[PDB]
Amino acid sequence: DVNLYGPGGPHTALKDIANKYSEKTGVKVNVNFGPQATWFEKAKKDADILFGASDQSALAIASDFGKDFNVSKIKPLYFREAIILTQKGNPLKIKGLKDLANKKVRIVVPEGAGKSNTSGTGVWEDMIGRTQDIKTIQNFRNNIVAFVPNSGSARKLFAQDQADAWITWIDWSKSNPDIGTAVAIEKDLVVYRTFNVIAKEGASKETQDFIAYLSSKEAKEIFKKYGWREH
Amino acid sequence: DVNLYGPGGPHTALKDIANKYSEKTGVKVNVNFGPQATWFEKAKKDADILFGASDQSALAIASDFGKDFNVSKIKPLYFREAIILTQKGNPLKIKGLKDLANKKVRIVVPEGAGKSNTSGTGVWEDMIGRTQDIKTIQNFRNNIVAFVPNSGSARKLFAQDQADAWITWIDWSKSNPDIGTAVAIEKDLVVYRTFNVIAKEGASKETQDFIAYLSSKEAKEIFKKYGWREH
Ligand SMILES: C[C@@H](OP(=O)(O)O)C(=O)O
Ligand SMILES: C[C@@H](OP(=O)(O)O)C(=O)O
Repeated sequence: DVNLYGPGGPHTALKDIANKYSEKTGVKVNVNFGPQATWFEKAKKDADILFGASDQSALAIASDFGKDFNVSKIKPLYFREAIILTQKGNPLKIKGLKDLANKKVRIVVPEGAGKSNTSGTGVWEDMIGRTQDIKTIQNFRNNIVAFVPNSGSARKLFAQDQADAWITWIDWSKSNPDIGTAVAIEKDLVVYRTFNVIAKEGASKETQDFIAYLSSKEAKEIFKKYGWREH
Repeated sequence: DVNLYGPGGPHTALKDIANKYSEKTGVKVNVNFGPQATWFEKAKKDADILFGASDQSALAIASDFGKDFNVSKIKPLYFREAIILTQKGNPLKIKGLKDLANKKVRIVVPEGAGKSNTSGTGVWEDMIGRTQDIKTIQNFRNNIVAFVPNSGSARKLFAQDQADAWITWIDWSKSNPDIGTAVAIEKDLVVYRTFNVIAKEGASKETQDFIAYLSSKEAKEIFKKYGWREH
């Protein structure tokens, strides 16, 4: 088998891609996903590829594997925009990040806090910081009700109606259309983060072949469906 | 005494401010600075205030202190822009971030890798990602010769002529006019990160008083000299 490990998020596109690849080639490709702690020990034994939902988080995770992976070999392949996910129907009429700072709303953001490797780390401050207004930054931060360890944790909190807004990625909405209503972030504030892959040292030909497939016309189309861009 | 702990960088402004404050009020204020590992054990016992050079890093650091600190009380007070520091004279004629992607250059950037709490984490990808061009992101990344655990480490590497460009903050340049040549980052790409403070639970009046002083006219002006802004 070709075994991939990485965070929830890119996993939906990857599962579709792996399925199509397996149908075509006969090579069994397994997409393991979730918080790092849930698969780390098994991945140490059989990981062929580590995929990431951002560069900083991918660097962190790959580093944890020691000499089994050479972190210089992380390959960015696609990117997607951050979004604001509101409760279905957007009851508070949220219109962007500045609006979030101005209104009395509960925001949930994933932040690693140096003890979790999550695509979210640094995102909210980099976006709202581009307003170049300390009051706005303060107000926004004052509305954050929870800094959670990963996107999965934010999803759970959000689904339990404990937050009005979740700072996340377009793909989370594309993968879960019914869970909330996506609101686009100001183009002058938004950040775009990448999907990446890294093959283990001594990766098999089959593993390398699948990596190549991630750049095929067929894979690009699947990625596009989930909001991942090049372009 | 009032004891502060945090990263190098904001320390230059804080030193000037503390000096002025102590002379004026007679209250002694100590500014301890550097990589978290160098002062963590001591801070555990007498840190009155933790200051930060970004939100994600400050959240990380404060979270390491258990109930002694409440992370919901982190207060952003100023911000400043990321810059490119080139070797003296800017011999490669670097004009911005896109230039660092298109030219053959050696870049150093601080990235925590989930094991160091540094202001740099997520910065480079958030800036270059705003080009919305995967080739550009790839090209920029390919030029990164070193990810380092903190700004101080980048400074050392830069000083040894090991890199052509260091992704850093304006305050590092202002604090060290002798080191390199600052190049402004494209307005549509640049990120701004914050200086912040959090007082320990049960903070003394002296501690509260100094926190207030950080927002005084005299404090604002000193921060301004080092590139720290409010609006
Ligand atoms: C790891 C996490 O995704 P991230 O927090 O990296 O977006 C997840 O949802 O499994
Ligand atoms: C901690 C580090 O600063 P940072 O890496 O947070 O910019 C330093 O140089 O002391």
